[PDB]
Amino acid sequence: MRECISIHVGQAGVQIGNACWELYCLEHGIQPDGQMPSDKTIGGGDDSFNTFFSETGAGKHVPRAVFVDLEPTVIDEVRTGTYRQLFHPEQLITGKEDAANNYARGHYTIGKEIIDLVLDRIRKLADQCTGLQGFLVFHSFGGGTGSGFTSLLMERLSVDYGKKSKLEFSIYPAPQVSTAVVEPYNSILTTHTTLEHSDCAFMVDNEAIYDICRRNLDIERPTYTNLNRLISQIVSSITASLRFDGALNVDLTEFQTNLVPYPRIHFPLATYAPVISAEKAYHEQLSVAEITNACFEPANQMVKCDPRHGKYMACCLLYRGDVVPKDVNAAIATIKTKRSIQFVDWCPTGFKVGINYQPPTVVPGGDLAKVQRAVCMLSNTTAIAEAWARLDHKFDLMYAKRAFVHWYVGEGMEEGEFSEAREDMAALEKDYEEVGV
Amino acid sequence: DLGKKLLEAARAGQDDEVRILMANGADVNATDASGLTPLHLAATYGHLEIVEVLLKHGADVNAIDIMGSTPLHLAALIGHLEIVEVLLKHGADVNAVDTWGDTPLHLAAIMGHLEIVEVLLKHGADVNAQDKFGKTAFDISIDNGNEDLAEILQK
Amino acid sequence: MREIVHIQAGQCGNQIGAKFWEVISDEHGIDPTGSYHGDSDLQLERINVYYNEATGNKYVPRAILVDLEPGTMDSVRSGPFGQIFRPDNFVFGQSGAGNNWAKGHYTEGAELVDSVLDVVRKESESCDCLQGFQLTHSLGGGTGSGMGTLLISKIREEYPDRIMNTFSVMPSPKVSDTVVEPYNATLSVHQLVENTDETYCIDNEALYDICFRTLKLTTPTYGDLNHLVSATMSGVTTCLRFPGQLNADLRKLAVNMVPFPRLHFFMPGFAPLTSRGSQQYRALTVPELTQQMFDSKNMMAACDPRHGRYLTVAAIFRGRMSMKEVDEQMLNVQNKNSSYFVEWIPNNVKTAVCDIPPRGLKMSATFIGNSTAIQELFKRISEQFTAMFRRKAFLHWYTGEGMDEMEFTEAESNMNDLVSEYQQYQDATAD
Ligand SMILES: Nc1nc2c(ncn2[C@@H]2O[C@H](COP(=O)(O)OP(=O)(O)OP(=O)(O)O)[C@@H](O)[C@H]2O)c(=O)[nH]1
Ligand SMILES: Nc1nc2c(ncn2[C@@H]2O[C@H](COP(=O)(O)OP(=O)(O)O)[C@@H](O)[C@H]2O)c(=O)[nH]1
Ligand SMILES: [Ca+2]
Ligand SMILES: [Mg+2]
Repeated sequence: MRECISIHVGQAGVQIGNACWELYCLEHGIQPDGQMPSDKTIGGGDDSFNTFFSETGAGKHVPRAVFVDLEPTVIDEVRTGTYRQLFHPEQLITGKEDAANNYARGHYTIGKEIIDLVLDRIRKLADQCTGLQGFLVFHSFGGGTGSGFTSLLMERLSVDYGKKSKLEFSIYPAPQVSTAVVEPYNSILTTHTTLEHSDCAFMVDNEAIYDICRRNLDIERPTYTNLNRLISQIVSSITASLRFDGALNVDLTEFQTNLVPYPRIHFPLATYAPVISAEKAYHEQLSVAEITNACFEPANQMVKCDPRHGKYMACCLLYRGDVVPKDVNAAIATIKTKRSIQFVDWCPTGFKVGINYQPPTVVPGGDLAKVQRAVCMLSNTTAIAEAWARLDHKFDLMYAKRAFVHWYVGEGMEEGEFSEAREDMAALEKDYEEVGV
Repeated sequence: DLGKKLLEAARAGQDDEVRILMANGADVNATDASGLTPLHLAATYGHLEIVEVLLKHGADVNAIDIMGSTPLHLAALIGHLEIVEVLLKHGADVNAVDTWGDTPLHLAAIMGHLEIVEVLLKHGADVNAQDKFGKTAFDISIDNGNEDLAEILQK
Repeated sequence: MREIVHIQAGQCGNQIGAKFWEVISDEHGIDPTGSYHGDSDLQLERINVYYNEATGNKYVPRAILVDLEPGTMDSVRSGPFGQIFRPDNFVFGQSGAGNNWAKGHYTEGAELVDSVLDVVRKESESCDCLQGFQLTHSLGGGTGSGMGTLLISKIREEYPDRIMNTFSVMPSPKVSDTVVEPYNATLSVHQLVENTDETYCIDNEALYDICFRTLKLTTPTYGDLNHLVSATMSGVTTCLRFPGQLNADLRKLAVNMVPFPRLHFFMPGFAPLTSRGSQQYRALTVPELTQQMFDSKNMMAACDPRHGRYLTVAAIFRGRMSMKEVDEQMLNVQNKNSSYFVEWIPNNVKTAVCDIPPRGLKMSATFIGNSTAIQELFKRISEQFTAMFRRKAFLHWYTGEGMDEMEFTEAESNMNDLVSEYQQYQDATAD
């Protein structure tokens, strides 16, 4: 048992972290006040769920989570929500003035007024761990705090926890729910400064989740509530191997071994199936071969890109529910022959399979229907470079005219950092081009 | 010298001082450093009575300063409708051109004196007159988007 | 980002400023005495932005009233919400500025500005998280223009990290045919480009033409014009006075609206247009509000937006309407009018929907645009300024108060550079 500390930065990271911990408690059978009746040992244990929850003397299970934001509006909802008694109150840290969608405010000026307080609170959770293995960092790309403060936090965590792993859950900006025009700037800036401090980053394209909510869930105008309930359902499938017994991705190091062949191209693509509306409670239960074929449809991916236009470097299939292992092998053998799926020449064209025999849990009030079996595919494909290309183009259109740049240099930031960050993004695109022969 | 005193009395609107100075031989057509006559300053500062008194005592209604401004230029610019009509009644060149190519119609149109624009049009204001930059009174209304002025220039 | 300190200078500033408090208090359910009479909880969640909580549930506007003319002082108390203002926040001199920018900025107003800063510091320290300052004034006068810009420079040098926002009214011969107003406006624009983060241009030329030609009012009065101003000031501040996520504070609005520091002059627009006699004006549809919002007849600045390009645009919809339908129409007008938006600022149109419509209306649309077409407004003042300045007309009114005549050439040169800068990005392409 190796503990994992989750860090939620900004409104996107806090609200998504709020939905994830609500789902974690339902999966593990943890009451909103922290009591777990099926927990045999009281006051401390060594089970798999202890990696995400610590235990107090009175049987209370407290998440190993930190919530940080430069303004208190969003975190105050966690302090008064259904799970208000679940988190350590000192793990809910808020400032008074936010970063105003400015990377420089979150990283240089406003962000430095609270960075040391966050590290001391993280150190308090880290001292309660017998074997800390790393951190899960939730944040957005376009927000000032989600981009500026996160890159500042990742730099400091590499100093105090150099050997520990660092995994991101990043929110890729989408124009349908974008709140700022300078989000392409903040996305390229925080990617350049965090690229060397993050071992594995799972991008969540808000546009991809937005379309899935409209198509598969029949939601006319999706909101953050609908997006976060589907995002948390995918984050739960990714982190299920850390919270339950299993054989695939049992620790944060194995994520890099199975998904990150080279440290710069550490952006896996996630795919979830099936996404069935709760209005169709009597739907036809899909087979293992059906949900496995759905993992290669571009309409089910968390990032808008075409994997048929790229080559695979790794591929992990995480199953949950009534899934017989022989049906997985048959479904994979058909896919290796039927679909034109191309691996790179230097990787063993195989599939890592991990099965959790408990069906996925649905949140009461959610938009998802109960399913007997689901699958989350984690794959490192070069086709995800299309996502970087769309961001870099929007960056290049504004930076050529130097639009909005004065907001960044006015908050203590050299203008040359824009070109340094942009050049690093150009090098990242070539890394994908040099692999996809 | 009574020329400098007549200039100041015309600018300040001292009617009695103007009449006394002229009776003592003050030069009605005296000029300052820029060539402004007492009629220029009276027409600029809206002293209608002094304008009429000067015109009855040999004031040149078409005098120009260094920049070629007549009293009608300044009266149309500042917007003194009563003085504009009095000047035109005493032979003011309605189409006088200054060093910037501006006619009194130009200045009246730029400053939005629509009543003075009408009065100048009734006295032969050339709507085809171009300034130093080729603009006419009509061009100024179209460029500034002043529909009220553009209607007046069409009659 | 919470409290906002409101300041109103001059006759026009107090005129539109008092009408501003009369309109938003009605929206928040605050009577002239200061008690909350609203029947919706949404009216008090963001009430601390413009009001201070006093005694027995009494809300007092965080407003400062300044004018060199003591006459307009008693004119505010004679109004509806006259007594709701704090008596300590009345800073009034002895004699009016006489439409002289030099008197308000260098002599008369320079004496009273120290008394105003004390009232600002008193209100500023009484704030938990101060956003910035908003100012209402005219540019054609002497107090609101001369002393207003002086008060801005003195405030920005003590609170530099705060946002400076102004509601500046532009002179027009159709409203006030005083020929020194181009002087006062040009000298003020030179100050606003350097010391303000956001400036809403409220053109009296546009207000008159809307009342005369659109509203069919033969003789428009200042009350008819200020009716359009208060309706606009209520719309542009909706996202600040109600819970929301799009441009919820002065800084996040500026970061989304101001791509270049000098180009921070906004072209506001409102729909539908009312004439103080709405009678039974039916609620327009979302496509009608979207089309009428980008109409040249609905802009509060005498500019044709079809003559320039939108750098950034913020749209505020108020009332009960379909969120999905608003997204369709906004994405529709951006394709029909595709050539009127710069292509090197992606997603430069942000939309916010507020559930509470203004008084007397069920469907309203407020338009905040950073358009290069605003150069037509500055060109109009520059031509009137040049016509006067070339003849040196009435120049001694200003040089007799300490002004150097080179300040006129600097204000003229700085404003011409502003026009050429708008034309620079109106013709720039993404190659
Ligand atoms: N999926 C999802 N995305 C969100 C959510 N909240 C914000 N976002 C996205 O995050 C981006 C803006 O970042 P924010 O998190 O809101 O800003 P911030 O991190 O709080 O930083 P500040 O600028 O200081 O407010 C936008 O593009 C939103 O689409 C959320 O609850 N769910
Ligand atoms: N829209 C509007 N404009 C005004 C009002 N009062 C004055 N103005 C304009 O402001 C200019 C005069 O400035 P004013 O505020 O009266 O002088 P100040 O006291 O020195 O600031 C004129 O061009 C008027 O058109 C008003 O109540 N509403
Ligand atoms: Ca235990
Ligand atoms: Mg935030």
